[PDB]
Amino acid sequence: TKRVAVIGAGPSGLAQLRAFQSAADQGAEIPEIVCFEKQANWGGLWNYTWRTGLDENGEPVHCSMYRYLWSNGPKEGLEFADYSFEEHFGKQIASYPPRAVLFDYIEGRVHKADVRKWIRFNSPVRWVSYDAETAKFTVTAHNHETDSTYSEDFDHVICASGHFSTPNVPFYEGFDTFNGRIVHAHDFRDAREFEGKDVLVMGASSSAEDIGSQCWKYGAKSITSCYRSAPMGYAWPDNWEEKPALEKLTGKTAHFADGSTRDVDAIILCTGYKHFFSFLPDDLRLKTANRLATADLYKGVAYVHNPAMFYLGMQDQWFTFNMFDAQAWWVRDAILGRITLPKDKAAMLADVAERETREEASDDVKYAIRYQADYVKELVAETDYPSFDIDGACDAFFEWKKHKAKDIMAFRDNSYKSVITGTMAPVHHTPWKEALDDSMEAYLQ
Amino acid sequence: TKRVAVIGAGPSGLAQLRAFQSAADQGAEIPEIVCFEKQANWGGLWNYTWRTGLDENGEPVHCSMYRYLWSNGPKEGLEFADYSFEEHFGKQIASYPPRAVLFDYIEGRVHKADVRKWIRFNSPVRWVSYDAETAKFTVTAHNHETDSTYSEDFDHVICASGHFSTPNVPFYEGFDTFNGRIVHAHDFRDAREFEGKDVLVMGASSSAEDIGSQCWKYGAKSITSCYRSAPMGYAWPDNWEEKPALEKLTGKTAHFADGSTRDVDAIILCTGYKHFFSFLPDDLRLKTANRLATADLYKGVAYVHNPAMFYLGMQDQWFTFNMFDAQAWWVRDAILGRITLPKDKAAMLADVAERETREEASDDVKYAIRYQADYVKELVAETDYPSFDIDGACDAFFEWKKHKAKDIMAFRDNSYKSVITGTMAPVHHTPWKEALDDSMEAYLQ
Ligand SMILES: Cc1cc2nc3c(=O)[nH]c(=O)nc-3n(C[C@H](O)[C@H](O)[C@H](O)COP(=O)(O)OP(=O)(O)OC[C@H]3O[C@@H](n4cnc5c(N)ncnc54)[C@H](O)[C@@H]3O)c2cc1C
Ligand SMILES: Cc1cc2nc3c(=O)[nH]c(=O)nc-3n(C[C@H](O)[C@H](O)[C@H](O)COP(=O)(O)OP(=O)(O)OC[C@H]3O[C@@H](n4cnc5c(N)ncnc54)[C@H](O)[C@@H]3O)c2cc1C
Ligand SMILES: NC(=O)c1ccc[n+]([C@@H]2O[C@H](COP(=O)([O-])OP(=O)(O)OC[C@H]3O[C@@H](n4cnc5c(N)ncnc54)[C@H](OP(=O)(O)O)[C@@H]3O)[C@@H](O)[C@H]2O)c1
Ligand SMILES: NC(=O)c1ccc[n+]([C@@H]2O[C@H](COP(=O)([O-])OP(=O)(O)OC[C@H]3O[C@@H](n4cnc5c(N)ncnc54)[C@H](OP(=O)(O)O)[C@@H]3O)[C@@H](O)[C@H]2O)c1
Repeated sequence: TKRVAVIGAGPSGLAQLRAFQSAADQGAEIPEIVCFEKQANWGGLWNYTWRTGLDENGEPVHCSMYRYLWSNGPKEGLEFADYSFEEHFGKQIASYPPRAVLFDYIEGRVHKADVRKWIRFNSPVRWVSYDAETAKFTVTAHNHETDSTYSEDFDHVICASGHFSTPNVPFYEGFDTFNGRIVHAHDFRDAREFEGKDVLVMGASSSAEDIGSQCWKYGAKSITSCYRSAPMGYAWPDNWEEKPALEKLTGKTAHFADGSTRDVDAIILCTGYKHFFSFLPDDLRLKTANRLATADLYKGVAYVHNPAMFYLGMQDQWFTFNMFDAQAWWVRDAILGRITLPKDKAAMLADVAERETREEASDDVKYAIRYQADYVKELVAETDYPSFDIDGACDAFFEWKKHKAKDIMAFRDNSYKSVITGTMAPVHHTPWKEALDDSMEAYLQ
Repeated sequence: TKRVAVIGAGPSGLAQLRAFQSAADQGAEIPEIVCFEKQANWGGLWNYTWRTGLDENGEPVHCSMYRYLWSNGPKEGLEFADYSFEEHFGKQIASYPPRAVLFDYIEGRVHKADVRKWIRFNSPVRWVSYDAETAKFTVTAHNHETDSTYSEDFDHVICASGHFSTPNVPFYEGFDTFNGRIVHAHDFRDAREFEGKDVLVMGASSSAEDIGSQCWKYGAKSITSCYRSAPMGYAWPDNWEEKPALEKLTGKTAHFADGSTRDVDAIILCTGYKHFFSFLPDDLRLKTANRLATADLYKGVAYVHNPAMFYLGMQDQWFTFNMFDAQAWWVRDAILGRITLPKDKAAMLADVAERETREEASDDVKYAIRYQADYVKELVAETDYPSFDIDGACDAFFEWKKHKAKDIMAFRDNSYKSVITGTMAPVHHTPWKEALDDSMEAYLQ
């Protein structure tokens, strides 16, 4: 029987397993599926750990999430089309669940799917090579439970290893002598650490917004965020100042591009991540910027230089969970033969070029959201993934953007229409800034 | 011609290059040598970086050294037999030089040797395999300068990748909810961070002693160190208490095995390291405890299951630099044919078993130092490495041990006789406790 290797059991890899199990139930023959996961459990970025740097096994820590993290977008825009929030929880919950609650939801679906038996945990992939003579990938993996490395052959490899875990960590003059903490978002864990401190947050994207907000919520004396392109531009609280580019540090004094200076106690580098695959040779290794049209991926999933290799979730993300589903169903269908890939590499490269050109046609945020919605629509049309109201999910993101513009610190105190019923989610029992307790127990009451 | 791969350009790898260059100068034909180094420069652990976790390229940070680090033992006991301190700096320096000074000394020797041209920097090794049919090792390496992975064939591989860089990081109840910093020694950089703080130092070996001392020197409010075996036992300062095993944390309250408690602000795990090779398959991968008799290494260097593979510096270390030299000369001679390895695997295994039994015969510290001295003596007798006064080196370590027992905080305010001239080194211009400045400049005046 044909064999498929899935690298990673985060939301993407899990979606891939769910896709195959769903086809098997229909009566389709499916390949053998082996999912390799470095961590001790599934969940990907959502599987929280206090650990930073290297894990208990000596492997790079994957987790980039922190304490107090809540859903940063409306949940209504990431609902699985085949497994609703209502089905999982029974009842209606608010629109921005804490990490532990979304983790439960992710896990609930694959528990029902009975796909855990396909996963090997504590088993980082070390290497993948392809031999055209045999038409097989050789996957080398290390099993930390037995301290033994082995290799096995597969007809396909689906890489779902993430791209928000290997940090971009710039050096600025003074970083090495600064008497204070300098920590990348990747290693950030507990906002309580900076209570009563002046925090400098470098960056102007998703992580800067949220980590700055966590530090603010948990009692930072002040937040100073700095940008090198467009400011975030929100109406910040009184103790939050947005400055232009950092130039250098002299002692604990930060110098900015407009000539202004500020003393800071700690620096959090919210400077993003790189696509990094420590386990791939040149001929298989995806090289791309983080954006909505990923380089060298036909239909955003099939590797143009070897289309028997696929990648999931390698785009930057407005949509998340149901985009990964759409991708996983598509990749599944390509492997099963329900979809046939072009034999013309020129055609695959042109597909990517079209996507890049279309992404770049406008820099408008609503255009970007709609662009990715269009991508999900495109993939869903080409498989049996249950169609869902993508326009409705789109409107949720539009409303979410409006809410953040109005009150950046209170945007999580809002509800959105379910794409299934059209009904507004309930108000949560506690305002975000006062909801210091993380637990799922406290959230669900 | 024959080819040798050296993995790592720390003191061990550097000693290996120097060994081969020395033989070439004698008129011996030598193999091609390729040294792969993950970092941007040589020096191994001594090559300091402010970075922790993953480096700028996304690879695990090798550095385990910190600011304010000074030589841990007498320099007279680690002097190269073929390159004295005098020949280098010219003058006579004190006996405990700061990191930056020793780095310069290390650098000095290999600069003179003209071996840098054999080294590829920013080039972590990804994998090594051996094929018996071809009798070749295939080394796969990633060049971060070009973002390109390649592979090449070698007749020998010499692994000098260190074993004090992948940390042992235990979990204790309360670690994940502790409102304070928890950092393994590997990630410890600036003692100033803990000024005015109550610090818990877990451990009772080299790292606990020195990191605890740095925290003390740089103004920690108090140090509580904890042991699970033998206490360190020194006469500690007034604000330093040694406790038995940590049981758990409840909030910031540490509970110990004797029923006592102590509130702490930060925890530094000085809990040691594992031997960890992310780039080796089972049939080549050394598995061993950290000790003086390393498992599965004939003569402490030749891998018993494939003796064309060698390992340097995998022992725990009383002796350092001149032991690595002795090892490197020995491995060189095996490769050149000046030494012939046994064709009897049982004999190689018996060699290791003898070393283990002899190490275990006594737990006395002086016995342990003499044991490794005997190892260096053994290796040096079997090559043309110049013979030096090993007994004198022993006496230096013995004096060092006694100074530490007398005053653990001031042992660095001592001098020792040169192993070449028998002249007591001059006293430094500032007592250790007062010598806050790191610079080599401040040290040398
Ligand atoms: C800080 C942060 C907050 C976020 N918040 C939200 C949010 O609120 N809502 C939302 O919808 N999205 C959020 N995201 C987006 C996130 O990317 C997706 O939710 C989702 O986690 C991506 O799923 P994935 O499976 O593609 O990747 P990941 O979740 O990164 O999972 C990849 C998996 O691959 C494994 N892996 C990696 N290397 C190897 C190897 N060599 N061998 C084996 N396994 C390996 C990892 O251990 C991991 O389990 C957030 C992202 C970040 C960084
Ligand atoms: C905290 C600390 C303090 C110490 N203080 C002293 C002291 O005062 N005096 C003393 O004599 N000794 C000291 N030591 C001992 C130290 O082990 C030796 O001085 C020496 O650094 C060991 O040299 P090495 O080359 O064997 O290993 P390392 O110094 O660890 O160097 C190994 C090299 O291999 C490289 N490498 C690792 N993996 C890869 C890969 N996959 N591909 C390519 N390259 C790789 C690393 O980047 C590194 O350059 C200390 C050790 C520690 C941990
Ligand atoms: N954290 C979340 O809430 C969350 C949730 C889900 C998904 N994600 C995804 O994660 C992706 C990454 O989010 P992110 O905020 O972590 O990273 P990011 O989007 O790449 O943003 C990095 C920020 O740091 C700045 N920066 C980068 N390098 C810098 C340097 N050397 N000096 C100064 N500033 C620098 C960037 O500015 P320039 O624009 O000038 O480069 C940008 O403002 C997002 O696109 C988002 O999809 C995030
Ligand atoms: N020059 C220096 O200052 C320096 C500094 C660091 C390292 N080194 C070199 O590298 C070696 C390592 O030194 P090291 O101190 O870093 O490591 P180490 O010698 O392995 O010591 C580890 C210490 O932590 C304790 N420990 C380990 N696991 C623990 C756990 N789960 N819970 C509680 N305690 C735990 C150990 O106790 P047990 O004994 O009970 O296991 C031991 O006391 C040394 O032999 C030396 O060669 C040198």
